[PDB]
Amino acid sequence: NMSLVKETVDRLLKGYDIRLRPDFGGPPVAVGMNIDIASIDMVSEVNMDYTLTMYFQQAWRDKRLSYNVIPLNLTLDNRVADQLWVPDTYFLNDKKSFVHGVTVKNR
Amino acid sequence: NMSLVKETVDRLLKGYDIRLRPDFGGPPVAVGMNIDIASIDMVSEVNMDYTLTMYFQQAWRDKRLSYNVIPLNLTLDNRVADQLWVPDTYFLNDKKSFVHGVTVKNR
Amino acid sequence: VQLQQSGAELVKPGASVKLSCTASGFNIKDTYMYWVKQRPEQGLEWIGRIDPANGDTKYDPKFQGKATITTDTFSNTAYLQLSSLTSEDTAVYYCARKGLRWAMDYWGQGTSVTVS
Amino acid sequence: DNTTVFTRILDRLLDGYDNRLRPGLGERVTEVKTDIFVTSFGPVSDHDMEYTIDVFFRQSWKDERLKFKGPMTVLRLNNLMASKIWTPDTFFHNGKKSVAHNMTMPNKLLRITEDGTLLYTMRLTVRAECPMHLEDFPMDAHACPLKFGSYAYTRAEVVYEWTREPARSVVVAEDGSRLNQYDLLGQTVDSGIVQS
Amino acid sequence: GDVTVILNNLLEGYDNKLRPDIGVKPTLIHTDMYVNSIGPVNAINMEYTIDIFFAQTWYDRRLKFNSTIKVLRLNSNMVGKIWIPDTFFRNSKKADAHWITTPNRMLRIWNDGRVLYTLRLTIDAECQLQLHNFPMDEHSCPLEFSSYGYPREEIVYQWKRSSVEVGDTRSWRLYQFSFVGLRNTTEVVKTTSGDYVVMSVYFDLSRRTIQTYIPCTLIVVLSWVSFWINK
Amino acid sequence: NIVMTQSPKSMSMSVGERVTLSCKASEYVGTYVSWYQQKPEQSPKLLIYGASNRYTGVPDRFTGSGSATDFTLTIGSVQAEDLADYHCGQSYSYPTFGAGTKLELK
Ligand SMILES: *[C@@H]1O[C@H](CO)[C@@H](O[C@@H]2O[C@H](CO)[C@@H](O[C@@H]3O[C@H](CO[C@H]4O[C@H](CO[C@H]5O[C@H](CO)[C@@H](O)[C@H](O)[C@@H]5O)[C@@H](O)[C@H](O[C@H]5O[C@H](CO)[C@@H](O)[C@H](O)[C@@H]5O)[C@@H]4O)[C@@H](O)[C@H](O[C@H]4O[C@H](CO)[C@@H](O)[C@H](O)[C@@H]4O[C@H]4O[C@H](CO)[C@@H](O)[C@H](O)[C@@H]4O)[C@@H]3O)[C@H](O)[C@H]2NC(C)=O)[C@H](O)[C@H]1NC(C)=O
Ligand SMILES: *[C@@H]1O[C@H](CO)[C@@H](O[C@@H]2O[C@H](CO)[C@@H](O[C@@H]3O[C@H](CO[C@H]4O[C@H](CO)[C@@H](O)[C@H](O)[C@@H]4O)[C@@H](O)[C@H](O[C@H]4O[C@H](CO)[C@@H](O)[C@H](O)[C@@H]4O)[C@@H]3O)[C@H](O)[C@H]2NC(C)=O)[C@H](O)[C@H]1NC(C)=O
Ligand SMILES: CCOC(=O)c1ncn2c1CN(C)C(=O)c1cc(F)ccc1-2
Ligand SMILES: *[C@@H]1O[C@H](CO)[C@@H](O)[C@H](O)[C@H]1NC(C)=O
Ligand SMILES: *[C@@H]1O[C@H](CO)[C@@H](O)[C@H](O)[C@H]1NC(C)=O
Repeated sequence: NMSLVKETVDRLLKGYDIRLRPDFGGPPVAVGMNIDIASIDMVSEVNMDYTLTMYFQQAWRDKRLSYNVIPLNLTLDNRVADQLWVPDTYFLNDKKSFVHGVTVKNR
Repeated sequence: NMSLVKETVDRLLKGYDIRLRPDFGGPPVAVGMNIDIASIDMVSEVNMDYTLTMYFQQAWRDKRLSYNVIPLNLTLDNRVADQLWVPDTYFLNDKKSFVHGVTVKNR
Repeated sequence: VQLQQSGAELVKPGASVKLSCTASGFNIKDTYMYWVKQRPEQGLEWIGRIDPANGDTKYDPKFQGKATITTDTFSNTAYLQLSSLTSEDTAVYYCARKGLRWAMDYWGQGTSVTVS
Repeated sequence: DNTTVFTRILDRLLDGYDNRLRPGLGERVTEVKTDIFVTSFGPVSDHDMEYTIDVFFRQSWKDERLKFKGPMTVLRLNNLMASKIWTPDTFFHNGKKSVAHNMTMPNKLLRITEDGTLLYTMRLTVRAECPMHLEDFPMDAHACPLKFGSYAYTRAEVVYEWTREPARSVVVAEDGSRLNQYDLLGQTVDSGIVQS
Repeated sequence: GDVTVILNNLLEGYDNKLRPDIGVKPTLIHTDMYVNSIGPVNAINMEYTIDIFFAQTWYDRRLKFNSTIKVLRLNSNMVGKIWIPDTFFRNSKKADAHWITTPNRMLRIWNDGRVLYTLRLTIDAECQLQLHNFPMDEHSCPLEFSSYGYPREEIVYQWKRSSVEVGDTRSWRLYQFSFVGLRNTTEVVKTTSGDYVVMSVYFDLSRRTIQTYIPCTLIVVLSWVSFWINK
Repeated sequence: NIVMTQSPKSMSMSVGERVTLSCKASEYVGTYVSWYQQKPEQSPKLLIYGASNRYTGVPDRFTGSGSATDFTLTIGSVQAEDLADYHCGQSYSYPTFGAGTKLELK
């Protein structure tokens, strides 16, 4: 149905504090990363750098985003990722890198 | 006086609905353009492009921004451009374009 | 879903006949409407296409000018008008809808027109 | 008060509208109708194996939560409201660096009809890449593709279809094409399914 | 403790869009800049790079707090609220300010108005290059700034006592030229909108191929040694 | 205009045997070729849209496979009620239809 999902999302994302990562007091959270490479453009010995483009995916378990009403797999619009928690991972060796923005941000 | 102009602007920008162009139901609005080319930097034959820097001006008539208390030429700050209506105007052939940001966005 | 057409039509040469398929169960303004005519035991043949929203109609050049397709959006019905009928024009006429990769998923009952 | 009516109609239209949920989340699937109008087939570069294109990308889907009843029957809305309602994402599988233009304002028009049918066009300049086979150089003939699909939506949720007859969808301007070496020959379309 | 009260009192009933003294005599902005370094100058592109520390001051009757605190410094987090004058460089081709860690901006509000606002910049300007005067060639590279949205009736610039400085002239990275002089002028320019007061600071430069033509003529003249050899 | 060629014109097979049909397209039609099933004195139904995709409510014994020009409808375990006319139809451009294949049991 369409009415249940609205109120379910509204009560999930209300009172959800973004500053606290899940399981704040207790054990660590398991973040599992998965990479799918699309192309490695160029390799330049002048600058000693190579450019790759990859589909980066990472899935973790968060109890606060749990619902028991609908059996479906909710697929939210990419605007909602600004409100949820996201594990910050940086690439220790990069010079320039950007998330593509063809029509919207690609996440 | 200061407070006269203050309250005049405050009542101009109260209830102003930016989503609708002036006279949304009636005849079209007359937008008159005026270009002032400053300088043409470079002209190439390899890329077939030429860069120009110009002063782009345009004036229309909006019946909602009307006031009869102060006879002055009200010149607001460049922030009010986000709250007023402005006609969209794109260049049919431009590979890269931007708006200079020396100390504030020049408009 | 269900497409309903008119009954049989028997008309003498030199007269215009008007065939109609009345849609039901879906709004017509979503998809196009086709018209396929089938002679006795031959391959299907395309007559014309109508778009209810805009109004554009394109016809098979061999039939262009002979048949005009008009639609009544409010009554949710597509109309087919035949003019300049000849003896060899006797064939069955079908109403069609577009859907799922341009495949004509639903077809009407089929109207029989005999000219003599 | 000519605007007091329209402001009421256009605030009631957005009341209780959650932009995070695509239309018909548990009901029938949505169907996005697509079209393309190439302004200028940009300069193909032999070194980088890339080519530039400049399209007026268009989308048209049926959203039932936006219908209403009014005098206009067609709303030519501004470029700002386009971000407050749902808009399907569409990336280019082989795009190295695409840019959407905002010359003086974002170049996106939104047309909400009375039935609920939308139109949401953009303007893009795309540096897509294409593999080349130079075994027949200089007498070779290429086929540089452009593959735009959905993202985050499986086949059971969002399905693309060409707006008009597939042969006539991808339209190219008469004088817009510019190429030094090559010479544009024709366009070809084909829909498939890719699993990831 | 009390400084928060003073700031909240200043910001109540304060309107950002309107410059101070909108109905009466125009505001008088004093200007003073400090040149840090002058980037590489090339004759082909006809342009050069500069790196300055722009600083400008103006009275403002609405920021007139009364307390024992004489002066309050402020971080750059405050610049967005209070009024700030638009000032662009007419000669600029591509200008960008610096935000290496945070936005580089400063704000100082004295006891009776008199805001102070300074910020780092980096400018690329077109320098009219002439070469016939060589060996006596003296190029002049201009840098002229002026308001954008305000006519002469609404804003006026003016320099301070010295208002221009230089430092570390040895490490300015420019090779082909050499810094010599420095001057300052004020003008009035008429445009489509009206009359704009256009400040102008432009400083002179002097010059100090020929090392490459010699190896060609040398080989030419040297190939002739063949002729006087016996057949 | 695009012309569709279909072969064989008419063939008969026994019960429970593999059956192969073919529809040749002169011009280019990239995977927009549909297959219709017309029983005698009824309305033609739909079997395959696109290529190798089965319309809903259709038995699994019908399979398709296609390319730029070649196309093939291969019936599996042909039942008793699978005697009808099969029409190959393309919609890459203004739609046209093939000559039609007539299938009879033996
Ligand atoms: C067409 O689209 C493009 C992109 O879609 C548009 O570009 C975008 O334009 C908007 C509009 O100005 C910019 O938003 C504003 O940017 C300014 C300045 O941006 C500088 O920093 C950028 C990064 O922003 C910060 O945050 C990151 C987070 O890590 C930090 O790392 C940084 O240090 C920054 O603090 C940086 O990306 C910019 O570089 C680019 O832009 C310049 C200028 O165009 C170019 O010259 C460069 O070459 C380069 O391309 C730039 O260095 C920010 O200052 C704005 O934030 C403040 O202002 C807002 C409005 O005033 C306010 O709401 C914010 O909260 C914030 O205010 C805060 O700070 C004030 C003091 O300054 C306080 O007073 C206040 O209380 C508050 O605390 C704002 O972010 C986008 O950045 C810009 N994006 C890109 C990628 O360029 C383009 O403009 C569009 N065209 C048109 C015509 O619209
Ligand atoms: C570096 O990486 C960081 C990582 O996040 C990026 O940070 C994000 O930056 C974007 C844009 O700068 C932020 O987006 C902004 O979010 C604001 C917060 O939303 C509030 O308001 C909405 C209104 O409905 C509420 O629903 C919501 O709950 C929040 O309370 C918005 O207000 C901003 O809106 C502005 O822009 C939109 C764009 O269309 C306009 O429609 C609006 O009218 C308004 O002008 C804006 O959307 C985002 O929040 C930041 N992330 C986080 C986690 O804070 C940096 O942008 C990135 N740096 C660069 C240079 O890319
Ligand atoms: C002449 C006006 O000068 C400024 O406006 C200025 N603004 C900032 N600063 C200065 C002084 N100045 C030349 C510096 O180098 C400097 C050095 C510092 F460590 C801290 C601040 C500054
Ligand atoms: C949701 O995703 C999980 C992950 O594999 C899957 O097991 C489940 O079947 C999905 N839900 C539905 C309704 O298909
Ligand atoms: C205000 O602008 C109008 C626009 O033409 C101009 O005629 C008028 O002189 C201006 N006001 C003053 C006081 O100059």
